[PDB]
Amino acid sequence: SPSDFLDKLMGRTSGYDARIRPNFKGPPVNVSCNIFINSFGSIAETTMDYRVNIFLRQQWNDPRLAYNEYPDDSLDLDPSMLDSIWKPDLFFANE
Amino acid sequence: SPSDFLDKLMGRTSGYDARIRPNFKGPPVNVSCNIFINSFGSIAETTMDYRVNIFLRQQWNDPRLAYNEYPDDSLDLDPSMLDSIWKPDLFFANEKGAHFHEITTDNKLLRISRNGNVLYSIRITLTLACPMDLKNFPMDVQTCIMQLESFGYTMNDLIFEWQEQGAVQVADGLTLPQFILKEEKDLRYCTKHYNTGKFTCIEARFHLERQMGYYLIQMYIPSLLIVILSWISFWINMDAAPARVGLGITTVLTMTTQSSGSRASLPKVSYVKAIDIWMAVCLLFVFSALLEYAAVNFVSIQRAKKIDKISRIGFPMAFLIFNMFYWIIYKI
Amino acid sequence: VSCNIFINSFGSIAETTMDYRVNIFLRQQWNDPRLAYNEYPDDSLDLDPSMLDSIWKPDLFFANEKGAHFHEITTDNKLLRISRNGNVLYSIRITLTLACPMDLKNFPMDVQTCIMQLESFGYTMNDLIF
Amino acid sequence: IVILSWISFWINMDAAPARVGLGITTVLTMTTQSSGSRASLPKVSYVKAIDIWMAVCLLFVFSAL
Amino acid sequence: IVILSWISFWINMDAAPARVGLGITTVLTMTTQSSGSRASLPKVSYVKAIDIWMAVCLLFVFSAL
Amino acid sequence: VQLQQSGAELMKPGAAVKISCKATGHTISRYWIDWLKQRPGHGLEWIGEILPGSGSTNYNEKFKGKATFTAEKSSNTAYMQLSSLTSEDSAVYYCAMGVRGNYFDYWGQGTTLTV
Amino acid sequence: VQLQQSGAELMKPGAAVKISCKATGHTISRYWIDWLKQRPGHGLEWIGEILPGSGSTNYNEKFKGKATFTAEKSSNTAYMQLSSLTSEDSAVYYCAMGVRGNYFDYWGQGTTLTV
Amino acid sequence: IVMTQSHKFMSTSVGDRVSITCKASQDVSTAVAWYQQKPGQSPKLLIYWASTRHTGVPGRFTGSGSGTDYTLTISSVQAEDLSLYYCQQHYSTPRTFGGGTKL
Amino acid sequence: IVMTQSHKFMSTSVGDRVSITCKASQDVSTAVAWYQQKPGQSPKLLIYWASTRHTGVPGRFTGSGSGTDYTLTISSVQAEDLSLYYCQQHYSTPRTFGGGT
Ligand SMILES: *[C@@H]1O[C@H](CO)[C@@H](O)[C@H](O)[C@H]1NC(C)=O
Ligand SMILES: *[C@@H]1O[C@H](CO)[C@@H](O)[C@H](O)[C@H]1NC(C)=O
Ligand SMILES: *[C@@H]1O[C@H](CO)[C@@H](O)[C@H](O)[C@H]1NC(C)=O
Repeated sequence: SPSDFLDKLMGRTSGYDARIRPNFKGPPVNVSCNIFINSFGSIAETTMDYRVNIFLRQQWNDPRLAYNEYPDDSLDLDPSMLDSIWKPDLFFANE
Repeated sequence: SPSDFLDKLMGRTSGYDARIRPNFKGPPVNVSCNIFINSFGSIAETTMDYRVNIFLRQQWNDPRLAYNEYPDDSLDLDPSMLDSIWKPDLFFANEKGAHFHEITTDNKLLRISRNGNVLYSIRITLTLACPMDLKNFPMDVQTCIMQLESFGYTMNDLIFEWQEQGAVQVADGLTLPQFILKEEKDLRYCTKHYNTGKFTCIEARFHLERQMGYYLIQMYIPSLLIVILSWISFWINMDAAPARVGLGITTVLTMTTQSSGSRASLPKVSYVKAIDIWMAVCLLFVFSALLEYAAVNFVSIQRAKKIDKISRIGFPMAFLIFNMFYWIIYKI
Repeated sequence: VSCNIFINSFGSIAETTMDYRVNIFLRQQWNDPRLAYNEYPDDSLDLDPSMLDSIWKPDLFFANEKGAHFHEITTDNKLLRISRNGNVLYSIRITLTLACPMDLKNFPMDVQTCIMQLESFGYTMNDLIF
Repeated sequence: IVILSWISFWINMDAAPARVGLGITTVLTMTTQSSGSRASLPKVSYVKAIDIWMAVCLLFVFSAL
Repeated sequence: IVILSWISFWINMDAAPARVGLGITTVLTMTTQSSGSRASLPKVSYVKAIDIWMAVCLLFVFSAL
Repeated sequence: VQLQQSGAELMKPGAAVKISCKATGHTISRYWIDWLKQRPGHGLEWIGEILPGSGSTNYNEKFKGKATFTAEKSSNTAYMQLSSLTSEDSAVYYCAMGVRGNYFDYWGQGTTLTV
Repeated sequence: VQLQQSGAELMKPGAAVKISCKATGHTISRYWIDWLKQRPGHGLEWIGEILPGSGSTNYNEKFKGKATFTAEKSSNTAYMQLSSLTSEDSAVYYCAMGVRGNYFDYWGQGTTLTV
Repeated sequence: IVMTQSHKFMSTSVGDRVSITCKASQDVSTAVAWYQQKPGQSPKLLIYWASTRHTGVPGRFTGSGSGTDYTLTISSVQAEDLSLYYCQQHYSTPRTFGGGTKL
Repeated sequence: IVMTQSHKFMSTSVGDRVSITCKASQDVSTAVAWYQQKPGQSPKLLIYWASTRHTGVPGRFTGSGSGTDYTLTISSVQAEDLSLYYCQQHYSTPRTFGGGT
């Protein structure tokens, strides 16, 4: 079941924790990532800034999420369950 | 029971999931949708945007919501239970800042039909930024747009469409300063392809026929009045050597005061406009007045009357040659 | 819904922005007849000003509101009074920036009927009347 | 400034560099009055009653020289 | 306005109240140009290239009288 | 504020005709316009609905594919076009406008059509 | 809006050649570009994909290390470079552009290559 | 959605009590409308939502009824009252009218 | 993921009912397309998402089928209506076509 798919991924029966980085007690996580700019510009003279609109692609490996139930390779998910999984802590210096 | 009605719809005993698109493991979802504008307008020059208030109707099918309990066809629901059901992930490309409206209630309509079709409506205030071509700014037709776009789903999951009949609605009485909203509206298919993949897009085309009623009296009339004010330089006595010098220099400063009093809300854009070259050619004509007389001052008797004979009659006939030339080209 | 407004700071009419920032209270009354009680004999009875999200509420908004918000200063500024039979007195505080389309043919001698428009959204006219 | 334009029509006729210093500065002053009249004012297409008083006062000081 | 200062050096030598009305107004105009050049500009310590062009154009119209 | 109609017509069976409804007072795309069928002997019978800004309709179950609802924003005029006239269709029609609900309070004047 | 290709070529086994795809109408980095292999006797066979702004690809499992995808933004031209030509590789190629999904609706004209 | 009245005609005299017993299919709402059509002119609203009245209404006509029964009660009959009557449900998408009753 | 047709040639009389069955490997979706290729020129879209049409195809070309069966149905055959026929699946990453007709 697609409901039972996320039951093995996340939730109670899964035992997943989102508070732990992937590859714990071992290697770090390298992040291949790039930006998808939308409205770059509005460079200010006095305020000395510019308002930019971007998308932020990033990729990593979370190797504790193996599955053999559904044979789909690429698989989108719910865009609100991302707080139930691990996330990088990136920010911008002069944001 | 009406409490037991939602118990079979949503909640514990239902087994509904809101995290799954309708028609899963199969067809995508086409979305017939249109906007209900409320306060379109406030087009900014420097900021290059406009603050619009819309309602957003959209319709789709969620076929796992069949019921035979209550025989009502159209049935409104609680406007706060919409987070407990599936929702499209639309946003706007140039939205530049947007938010909901939780004033006294989530202003979020949710109507479910008998079979599973869902009528949906929410209220969104935008500040959409349009890249505006301003080669002829007082006579421009600016197609300022919005772009609906799905983000968390590709084109094998969700499709945006318009309505087959009446795919845009304009609330009446929406009259604007410097603008009229043109009635015919192009509704075409944009499409976004990202590195994640194929994304569905739909967009509207709002042609802004600008009303030039502001810049005529405010800008054109002070540009018109000072040019013909330069003509009385060429009629006074020739012994008015400290008097004629007090006319052209102050009025070219006045046109400089006109030029400095013409770019306040104007943006800082590279290419030239049509509004500024009228200011510059009116600046050049009032610039043209005294070096005529400075060419007289090297000559200065009837020989100086000959070079004024070109200027006393021929030069006040030398202004309408450009005014007719102006309105022909950049009127489209 | 019998209702009226209790204005506090009307004014700040803007010329360019074409709006005005008003501070109001919003009284409204209706009947919720499934709230009958014979336990306590008090007729008028105030309640907790934060339990209003646990009961039904009208879905009113303003048409040209142009930006609005609640006031949670030290308490949800949200009155809730329930009568004996089931009639509900209700009052909340809303700051608006209502935009009026102003006819300015004679601007120093104008009489500008600047308006607000209450409106229900999540219910049709077979469910709610203002 | 409109009644200030009336003293142009009373001075000596040999005041040819003097009368020229009155009307041009005051029509610049009414232009300074007109530019000092539209700060908080919106940008609306149709004409008002406040601006045509400025324009007819601009035309009367324009009428002097 | 810089090439506008050149017509000071061509008029009659008996134009003593006339030549004085050219350079002082135009250096005020370049001051009006300089004051009409720093609106959105920040307040930074070091010198630019945009402002020294304004200053050398201010000095050339200063150089006339 | 009251609506207005044009002159009544007369057609043959199997034909098709449009019924106009001129609006005086406001912009007709703001409010709804409904239609009622008054066949004599029997009574009144609602047809449908049109918001003239949208043209979105809800035709009746007995009147599926019966009427065609268009609008004229250039002169504030609502249009109802029929098709396949039979002897069951000789009736009196009305363009009404009911504001505070599905009932009817504003009207035109009535148009009688005979097949 | 239709794509365009250059003249067809002819090579020897074991060689390598690039196939160009000139774009007329827009900027080709906006949309995808796909490639299809039409060997006669058999049918069509998709190769890969390229967003010309990124160059991000998804080559086929049978075509792992088969094609090389580059782009020319100076004249809106997409490039497909091959390697290690064999007798299984004499085919007809296409630069297509399928907008509303993984299928194909816009095309060029076709280029036949023989090993 | 089937409406059911009682009679097309009821014989009475001027200044009497007369009521109309309309009945709907199921319990739609209290959304009950009453239309009076004089001969030669249009049908005019009398009562909407089974209790309220029009602007410029005849004030001597009352409405009542709830559930599966609804009634246009007329306790005062005058000379201009000789006309037709209709009931209505408007709590659904079809606007199904009643049987009709001329006085 | 292999699209599997039934025949390599389908010729009949003019104006017949012809149905082209093409089975996929697994139940991918109703993402089923149909491609017609005239000789001497390029292929062309017929159906996408198993029910719709390309812009400019007047009538007589419909699609149906779901699950493990999908069908291109042509009830009105004309003179130009015999050429290369192909099924398609586009609910996965490998864009794999069918047998061909
Ligand atoms: C990240 O680390 C993995 C671990 O070996 C490596 O294979 C990969 O090339 C690295 N770089 C990426 C994903 O850009
Ligand atoms: C959406 O898809 C369904 C599925 O067949 C179709 O019937 C409908 O016409 C489509 N378009 C809409 C709802 O605008
Ligand atoms: C609201 O409806 C009730 C129901 O009969 C009525 O008694 C009352 O007068 C109405 N108006 C109000 C409360 O203003």
